[PDB]
Amino acid sequence: ESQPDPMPDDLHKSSEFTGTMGNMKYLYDDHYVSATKVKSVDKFLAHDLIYNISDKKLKNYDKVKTELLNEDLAKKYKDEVVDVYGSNYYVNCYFSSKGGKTCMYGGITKHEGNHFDNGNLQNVLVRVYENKRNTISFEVQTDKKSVTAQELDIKARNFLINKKNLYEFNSSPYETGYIKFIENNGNTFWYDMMPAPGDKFDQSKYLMMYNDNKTVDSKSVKIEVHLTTKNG
Amino acid sequence: EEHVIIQAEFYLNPDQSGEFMFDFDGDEIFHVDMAKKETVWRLEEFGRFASFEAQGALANIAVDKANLEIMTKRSNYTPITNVPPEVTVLTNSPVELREPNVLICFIDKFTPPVVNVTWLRNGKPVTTGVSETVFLPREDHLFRKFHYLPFLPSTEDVYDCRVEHWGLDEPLLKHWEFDA
Amino acid sequence: PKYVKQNTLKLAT
Amino acid sequence: GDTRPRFLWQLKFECHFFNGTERVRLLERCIYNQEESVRFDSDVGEYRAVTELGRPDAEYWNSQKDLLEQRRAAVDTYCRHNYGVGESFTVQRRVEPKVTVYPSKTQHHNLLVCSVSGFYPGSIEVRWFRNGQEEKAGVVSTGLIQNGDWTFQTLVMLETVPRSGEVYTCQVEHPSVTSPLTVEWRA
Repeated sequence: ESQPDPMPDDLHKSSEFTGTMGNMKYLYDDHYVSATKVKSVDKFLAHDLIYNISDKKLKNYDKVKTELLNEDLAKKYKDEVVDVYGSNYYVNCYFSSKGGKTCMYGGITKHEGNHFDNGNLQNVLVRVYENKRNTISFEVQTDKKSVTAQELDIKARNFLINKKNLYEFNSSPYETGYIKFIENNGNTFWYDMMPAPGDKFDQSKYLMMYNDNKTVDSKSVKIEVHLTTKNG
Repeated sequence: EEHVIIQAEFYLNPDQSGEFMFDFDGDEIFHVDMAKKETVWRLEEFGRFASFEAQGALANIAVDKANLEIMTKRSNYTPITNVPPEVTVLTNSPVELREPNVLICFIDKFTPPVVNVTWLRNGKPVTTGVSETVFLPREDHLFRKFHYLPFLPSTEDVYDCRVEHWGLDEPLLKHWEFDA
Repeated sequence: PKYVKQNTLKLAT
Repeated sequence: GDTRPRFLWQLKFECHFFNGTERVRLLERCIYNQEESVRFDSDVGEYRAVTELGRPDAEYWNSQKDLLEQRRAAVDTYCRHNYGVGESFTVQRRVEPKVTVYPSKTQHHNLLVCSVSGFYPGSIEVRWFRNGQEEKAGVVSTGLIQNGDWTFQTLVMLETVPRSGEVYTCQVEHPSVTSPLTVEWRA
């Protein structure tokens, strides 16, 4: 069975978050680790993999550790050639290894025959709903047939940050929000797009949900982002 | 002396496993889930009186690994000598027919800290109600550990605590049955 | 009351 | 199977407390496989190598005063601090022992068994008496058993040549109780 859609009580309210919303925005605003054709070169704890990926951008790291839900999931990709995509963090990012080091979760996919012969990207529909009414719709692109939900999530949010100010320095226009994925097999699941209550935002804990390394079929998957303003 | 609070931690290759925990006079106050990154208290109550920034333990664990590589290297890659566990099986309280009790499997004096433990009821493994602790430090630097099995005392039943450890030539089975 | 840890020192390299 | 050699590294910070939080000693120790290589005894004031393997570190860290300063003050910032953090549920925790007396399923002579279980703290005292007077000889204990769940237990037997009317008392004294717990066995 698929995961049950949320009820208002099941969602985080940006109004109950006193910390800085910029610390959320930071993780999705033109922010991500990407690599093609690579293989883990080491591990820290049993459940993770370290890859040699450099920060072409600002040269902020050349070692990337990604944590997975368990050791088996790590054993699976430990020796495969893969592609990496995901949202990284530094605060509370630790590991020995054996340049800068950055951390992340999941974002791992086998590379072999999981691409399009022409530098061709796949389009995935993302429809936005503000207060239950579909306001705008668009598409994100992936170069993968089988892509991590995460990758598309990053892309969905990145866009909404620019076009709808999804997140701003302190607080957000919307009270609650969750991204829902609908697979071609009637299976669905969603992520709370809002930080948990309190005065601090734990980026490591938040991003940990990408633990399952959940993948979906890019040519058939459907994405729905459901937002709500505090009152209406 | 009167009391001792120990902050015992370790990293182990090639299992790539680690532990970080505090200890009061031989008893675990808490330990950090290396994966979930969160403090887990030996007793529920403790979590209601004190806290610990679990996230910070992993930093120590990174430094621990590095150091391990350094020591391993300068010792001319001298591996750990396995030391087999002394295994004992006791009840939480004096056993009495149908009077609920708990089986405690005391795995002690061993190393490295990697072990496979299994409970057996009349030749078959038991899962329901079982709980275990992490590795506990010892003055001799070997380890201790406890596994638990809640049960209803009978006369027919025969239990076993199956312990596997590199230092053992073969799985050790500790027999326990009602003899009162 | 918050428990405080001791920081691990790096070995001589 | 798995035969790869193992390489371990342990680190233990030991806060020892004498007379409450009065005098305090911090013992920092590094252990390679089953061997302590380096350490810092607050009573000594600096790192000392326990084996040649640890010589490099003792010399290296001792060259860093900031570090040494932090360590020396750990008896306060670390040890005392943590002691007080959980003094209520650790130092002060108390659980009364469950005491019961019965003849063993062994043994002429009759082997009495005094079972004291589920008590905390671990410090405890159990002595046998015969008609109001201690039983130095004959006693045999199982020793203090640390159940691992912040609970202890112990068996303390007494060998006797029972005579009608004799009263063999098992006395237990423990922090959880002001006056001793007693359990008689009428012969």
